[PDB]
Amino acid sequence: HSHGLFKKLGIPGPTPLPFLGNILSYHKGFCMFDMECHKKYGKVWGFYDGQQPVLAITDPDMIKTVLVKECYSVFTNRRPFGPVGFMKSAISIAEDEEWKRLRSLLSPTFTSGKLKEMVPIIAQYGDVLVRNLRREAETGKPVTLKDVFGAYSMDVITSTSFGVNIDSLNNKKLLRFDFLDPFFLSITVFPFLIPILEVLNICVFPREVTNFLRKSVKRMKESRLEDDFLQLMIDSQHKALSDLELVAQSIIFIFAGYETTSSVLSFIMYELATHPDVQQKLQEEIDAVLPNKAPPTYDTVLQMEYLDMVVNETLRLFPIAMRLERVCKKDVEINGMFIPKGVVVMIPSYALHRDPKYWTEPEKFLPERFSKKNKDNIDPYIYTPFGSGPRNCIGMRFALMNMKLALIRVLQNFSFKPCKETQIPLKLSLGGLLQPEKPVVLKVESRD
Amino acid sequence: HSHGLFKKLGIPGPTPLPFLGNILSYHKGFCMFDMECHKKYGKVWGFYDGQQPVLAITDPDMIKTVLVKECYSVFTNRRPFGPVGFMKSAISIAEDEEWKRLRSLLSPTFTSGKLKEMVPIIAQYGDVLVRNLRREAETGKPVTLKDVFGAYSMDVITSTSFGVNIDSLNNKKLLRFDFLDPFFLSITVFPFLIPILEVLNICVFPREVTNFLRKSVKRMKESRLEDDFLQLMIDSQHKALSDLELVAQSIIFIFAGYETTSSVLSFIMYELATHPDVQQKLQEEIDAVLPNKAPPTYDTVLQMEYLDMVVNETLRLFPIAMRLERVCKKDVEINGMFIPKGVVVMIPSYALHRDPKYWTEPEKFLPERFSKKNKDNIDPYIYTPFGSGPRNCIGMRFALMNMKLALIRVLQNFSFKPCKETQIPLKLSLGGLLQPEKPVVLKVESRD
Ligand code: HEM
Ligand code: HEM
Ligand SMILES: CC(C)(C)OC(=O)N[C@H](CS[C@H](Cc1ccccc1)C(=O)NCCCc1ccncc1)Cc1ccccc1
Ligand SMILES: CC(C)(C)OC(=O)N[C@H](CS[C@H](Cc1ccccc1)C(=O)NCCCc1ccncc1)Cc1ccccc1
Repeated sequence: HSHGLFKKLGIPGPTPLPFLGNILSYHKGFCMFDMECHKKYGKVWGFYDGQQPVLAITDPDMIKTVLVKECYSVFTNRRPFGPVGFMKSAISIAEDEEWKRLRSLLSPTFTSGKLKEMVPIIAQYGDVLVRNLRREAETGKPVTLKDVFGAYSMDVITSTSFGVNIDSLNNKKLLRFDFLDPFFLSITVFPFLIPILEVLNICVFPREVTNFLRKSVKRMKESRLEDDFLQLMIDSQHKALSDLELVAQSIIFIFAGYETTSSVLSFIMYELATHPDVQQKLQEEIDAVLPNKAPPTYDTVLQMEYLDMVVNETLRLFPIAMRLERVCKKDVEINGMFIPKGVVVMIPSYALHRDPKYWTEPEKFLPERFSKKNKDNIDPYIYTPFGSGPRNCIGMRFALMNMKLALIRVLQNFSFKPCKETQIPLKLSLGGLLQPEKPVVLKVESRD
Repeated sequence: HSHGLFKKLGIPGPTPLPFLGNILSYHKGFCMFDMECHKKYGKVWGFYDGQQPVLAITDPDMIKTVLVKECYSVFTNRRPFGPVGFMKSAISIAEDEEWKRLRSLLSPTFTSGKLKEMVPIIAQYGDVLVRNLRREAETGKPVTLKDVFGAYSMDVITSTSFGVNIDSLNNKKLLRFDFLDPFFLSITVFPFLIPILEVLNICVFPREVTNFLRKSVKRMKESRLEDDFLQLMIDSQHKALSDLELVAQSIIFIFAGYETTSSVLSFIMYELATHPDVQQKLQEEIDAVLPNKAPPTYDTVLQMEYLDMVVNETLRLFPIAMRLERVCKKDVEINGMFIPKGVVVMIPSYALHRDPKYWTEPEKFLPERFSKKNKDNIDPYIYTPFGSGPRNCIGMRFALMNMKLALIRVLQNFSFKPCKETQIPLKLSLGGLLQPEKPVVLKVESRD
């Protein structure tokens, strides 16, 4: 059917198989397939997720046109995701004017003024992260980073999104997901089954958690009325937000701020343990700005420059999105290249972050790439850990502030050393998520 | 799922059943269901074709806003039809800028200057219609109107669309369709199966005819290059038309000009036979304008006023579209009524044409409603046999000219009387097409 589009347009790419397209090349993950296609075919190439044509671009001027210049007009929505059910009103799922309305309603929620008000409350669970670390560290027992950071990320969420205060590591009925099973694999081969499962109410998000958070929010709403992100959205309610839409955005913010904050913190501490010099220099900067283990503030976090260099370099090596995608809604020609309607434009963030033509020794962990001297030579359309344009990461400021507050309190009291069971070097999962194959385990030693 | 929309909006309508919606009310046809809903619920009502909300409107100002004022912005496309395959490029199927491009490319094709050039060639098969009628009339054998008019309509088509000259009644491999089977009935209950059959290449139009017309056109193109509608589209080729798009429009024009011209001519001659006074007055006007059986011309057809009154009154009683539909693509509020996105706005043409509040004795056949005195009192948004707005019938001029040329030549030589087997009164098919239940049979007598 559509497997002759890139052939007609003169765009190179791997020859697709019937029905499957090029999905069999995903046997080593999205990352390895994007790196091989960038090496084999060059600046632009095309492939097929089954019958769906996917056009990959790597030109920074062409990336700017898709993500920024022609966002509202052509490249407004990501690829259609389903079955989603009521979560269609989710901001990361909504399309066209529905998204542009939800984006404006949730934009003042993620301002620096609202983020600074969260810091003193967020700084409470940094202490919870230390005392729980103190137990597992005081004993000579290696610590799984995904469990200790996953508990902290959930603690920040339940407090910053609903005011719920829980020590999740020691104490809550939020049930998890899975994101790499024969499921989506099949949905890619059979996208015609999406409207099938929608009328069956078969939601990729299991009803019982949505029902829980729906009734949990309505209990909080009518308890505060009359007598966090929830209150910022209650005060917000472009006709005002709906109750079913409000819980849907929470459900996004529950997953976004949880799994992504836990993974990056695990990737950062893996690099700090395998690079003791970077860990020591970061501890010296934290001690210089915050002497006597001073509690970090919103202003002191933005003052640490080497801390920002460590976070940015880690996101370069591990961009958890991997790819940035937009759906071409109208026949357009950008930067001298015609793009038909319906083609999914893709930006290989992982491949561009490790491109030797833009980075010297791209596989190495060198925070000095993001120094105040060298940060000017970084193209913001090649280094996109938070995307770019009107539909970039809306929680970029919150995520960078949440991770740095955790790193400061953790490095103020502990040093992290590799173990025997520590996977060195870290091998990324061959699946569809940017996560370690084996969980990162490290030895935690107290600075006292 | 969606069965609580009209309840939330305060819009009356029949209570829908799960999955089915209100499709079980179609057991007596679209026409009877639209008349009952207009009587029970009033000016506006809503129902569900399965899970699809359909909002019906009858206000002429509100109909003008949907069909004309907000056509390009909101109400641009009809309800999604499939599986269609390559016929997606069909003008009556295309959507948004693809349709607006095809509409502009095919608009000069249907001008009065191009229609007048077709008349002397079209007038050839009016004589074929008489001599073939002369055989079946010279013998005392009643004649089925759908067979004699269906042959004439196909004769005009193959000549005006490809230059092919055939006496189809006596002499062509165009295979037919069916439009009311458990098929669409099921597609309405299960619209999620449309993308299923699309990837299977299961086309509602069977491949072998499309393959025939595709290769037949390419034989005609390269025979005229270098040494009708086809040539008007060849000369036309908004980037120029495609070869696969060109045959697709022909396929539309094959069905549109065939079944619709045969049905209306059968409805007109049924009324003329059951109303001998109208038939005599029409014969007197034709003889006055064209004495001695003068061949009709483009200018003489527009000169006959009582002929236009007969055609317009018949289209009032039998509007073959029955309904006019538009898909609401954006949340809008027109004439003080909010319409959500995705709702199919429907205009019950059959119910409005037989509304006693707009027509005196609506069931009766009275051509005097369209006299030059009374035609001014007719609201063009209540009487819509050809629709209204930018997406109205593009072949309205050709259809009115083709039917009148047939009626003139037929009434110049023959008089039509009812038989014993003639269904009086004519009962419309309880299906989804505006067609007679039993075929119209009449006695044909020569005026000589
Ligand atoms: C290290 C942490 C994070 C990284 C690297 C990250 C990165 C990204 C990226 C690359 C995108 C897509 C941008 C695009 O398509 O142009 C995105 C979207 C998004 N992110 Fe984040 N993110 C992080 C954490 C968070 C957090 C804490 C939130 C909290 C609300 C969040 C909320 C969102 C939302 C709602 C979207 C979709 C925005 C839209 O569709 O308009 N993310 N993120
Ligand atoms: C008695 C004869 C005919 C009647 C009563 C009739 C009526 C109609 C109506 C009511 C519509 C829909 C208008 C709307 O949705 O607003 C339509 C559409 C259309 N008709 Fe006709 N029609 C007739 C014959 C023809 C003929 C001879 C052609 C030859 C090409 C034709 C071509 C079309 C096309 C292409 C469309 C779709 C236009 C678009 O989607 O932009 N029709 N017709
Ligand atoms: C991975 C794959 C390619 C298969 O599909 C997607 O990517 N999933 C999303 C759409 S489902 C999900 C909803 C949800 C809610 C509650 C629990 C579970 C799931 C969501 O909304 N976000 C999940 C990504 C995590 C993230 C969020 C923000 N920031 C950074 C990372 C679309 C998307 C596309 C590009 C970037 C981010 C999200
Ligand atoms: C009836 C139903 C509600 C189920 O679906 C539609 O209505 N079918 C069309 C879309 S399929 C068809 C394509 C085709 C081509 C070759 C052979 C067979 C079929 C088409 O293009 N036309 C067919 C109507 C005849 C007509 C054409 C012009 N003028 C007047 C009448 C959409 C449509 C909607 C409103 C009015 C007209 C057409």
